[PDB]
Amino acid sequence: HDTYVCLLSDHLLPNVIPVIQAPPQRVILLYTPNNKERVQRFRQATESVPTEIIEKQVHPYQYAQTQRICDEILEQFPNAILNVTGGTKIMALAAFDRFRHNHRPIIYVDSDSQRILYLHNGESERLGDPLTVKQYLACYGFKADNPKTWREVEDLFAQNSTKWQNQLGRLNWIAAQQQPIFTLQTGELQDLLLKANLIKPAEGFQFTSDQARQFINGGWFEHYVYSLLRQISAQYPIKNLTKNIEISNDSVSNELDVVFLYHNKLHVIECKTRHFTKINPMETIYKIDSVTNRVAGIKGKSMFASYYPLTQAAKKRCLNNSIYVSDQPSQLHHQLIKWINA
Amino acid sequence: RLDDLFIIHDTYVCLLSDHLLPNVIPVIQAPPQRVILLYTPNNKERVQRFRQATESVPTEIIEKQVHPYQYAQTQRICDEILEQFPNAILNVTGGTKIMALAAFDRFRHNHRPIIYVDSDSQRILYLHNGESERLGDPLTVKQYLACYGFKADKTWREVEDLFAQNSTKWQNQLGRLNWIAAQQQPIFTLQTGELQDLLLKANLIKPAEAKNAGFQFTSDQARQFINGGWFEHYVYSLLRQISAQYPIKNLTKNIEISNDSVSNELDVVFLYHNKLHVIECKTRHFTADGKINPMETIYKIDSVTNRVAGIKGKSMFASYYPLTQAAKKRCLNNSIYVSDQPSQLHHQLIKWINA
RNA sequence: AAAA
Repeated sequence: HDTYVCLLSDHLLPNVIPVIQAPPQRVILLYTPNNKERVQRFRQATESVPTEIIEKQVHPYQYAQTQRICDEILEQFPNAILNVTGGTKIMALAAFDRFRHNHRPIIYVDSDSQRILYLHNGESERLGDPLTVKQYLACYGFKADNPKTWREVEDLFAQNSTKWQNQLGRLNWIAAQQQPIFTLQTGELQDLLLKANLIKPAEGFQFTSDQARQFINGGWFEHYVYSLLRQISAQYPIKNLTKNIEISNDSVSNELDVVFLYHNKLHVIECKTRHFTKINPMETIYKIDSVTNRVAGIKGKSMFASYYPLTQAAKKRCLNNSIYVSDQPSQLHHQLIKWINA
Repeated sequence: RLDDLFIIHDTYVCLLSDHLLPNVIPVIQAPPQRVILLYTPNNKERVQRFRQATESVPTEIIEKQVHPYQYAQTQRICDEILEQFPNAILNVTGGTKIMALAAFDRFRHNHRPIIYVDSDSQRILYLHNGESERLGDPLTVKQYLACYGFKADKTWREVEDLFAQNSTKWQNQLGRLNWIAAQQQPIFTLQTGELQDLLLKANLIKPAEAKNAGFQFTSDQARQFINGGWFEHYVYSLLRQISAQYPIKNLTKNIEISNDSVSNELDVVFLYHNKLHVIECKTRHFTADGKINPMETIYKIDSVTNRVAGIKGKSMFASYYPLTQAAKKRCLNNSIYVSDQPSQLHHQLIKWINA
């Protein structure tokens, strides 16, 4: 754990995981032209860990120049260890060659099997779960900004989602548009919202508060999904479970409905339905695909959870985009367990 | 010279992975006698994409299974390949680093040629001798899409040029007519002026009431043209001009791209330096207040172009209407080139295509 | 093709 040599590239996670697990004295970061901002991401991700960071520039596609930099590093730090997981194959082949020639340890992080491979001796080790959500987001340039009676309604809405589909969808729309006075047919649902004090009659009905409006504006379903994951957390080791995280990189901001870490992979659920004529899921699928790839990277996992049934086309695009889909709140607990395992 | 290497070296060994392009480009350029495809478990569909991409160039194809994360086992398979085909050449661009390190090691030990495809500089690097060669441009749009499992399914030119040149001064009038055309509102008002005279003279609008208190489109094709179609033609016509000096390939408008499960419509696509270029230039999504809302379009561009064109694919968002700072910042964040100033588009297209 |  003396000197750790990392090759920086699009995905910093496999360089950061070993440094958080077992802090070395020194990290040598091999960065490439126009990517010095990756050095700053690496510092931000490892801020919690006292460690000296040395930066060295190499060309992504120059075998000989990478061989020369590794030779220089091994002269100055003979007890160096190489993380060969990052970089181009040119960078990685060059560095492997010089570290092998000097009989040095060489590690590769396999996130599929959650193992560190020791390429020098063929051995391996299970990874821990060292990452927080803060550290994971930092690797992608992102930082975070941010009643008893109503939980009962949330469970009844979830259990009755098929038969109250249209009424709840319509109330979501009304709440989204901030339409101050609205009609609702007499029935179990109107009685329930009146008894729960979510709606009151107009001097027609109105929401009893902005909080009540937010709750009917798909807020109930966001809390339902979060509350299933708190239950599931009791039996599966989900980490850093958070609702309504607001993340920025200084150029864009994204809101994420529910996020957690499991086996060092960020899991993102989209379960706000207030984007979307009705509800328009196609615009939501494109957003999930775009944002989750930028925020959670290639090993990140995305789910689209809905109280309203999705069309065949929407389900086919989700399958095509590797987005797990639940449009049956009755089945969500079982589906969350299936998704998390996988 | 790659044609030369494939006369002396009969057998091309490549490692299959998410991006088949760097294995396919050398095979289309210079067809070898035999290809050995190293595929991994649950990814036999990559063998089928490779066959489909190289259908125009039938060779002998041998398939061999390897584990993505087993160094010693990949070393043994490469040893076996080199025993049976001693004149093998390795394309080390594909695969995991474990696959690639294992194969490199055995091919280096046997003093074999080893190539790596650099799409940034458009070069084949010969890792055995430090030499390199410019790639050609034999790749078609059909072959490119096959690597990602996809298949491809009047008087008014004067008006088009005047709209492009006057986009700043007619911004609001043209935006408003785009909205009307999008909503299919059949009868509309227009202030008297240069623009009304132009549309009347071009026969794009005709009067609908006396005293020109109302107008209508002269046809559905006239409506389509006012529904941002004029700007789509402007963009395509800049690419025809540029084609006269730059080797843009397979320039297409309004392409339908499908796999088994999804279809995507794309405004303008071409190949340049073996990279797929996608332009979004359709104006058809408005709010209730008639403003364009670009954010939903940016997410679609980001999602579709990454699936259809892969990580080296290039996307641009072109508009005649000014975009908000936030929309421009999301485009920058998502590596989408953005133009909201038709006066600058030619220069921006040249910058974009040359990175 | 810069954790495949």
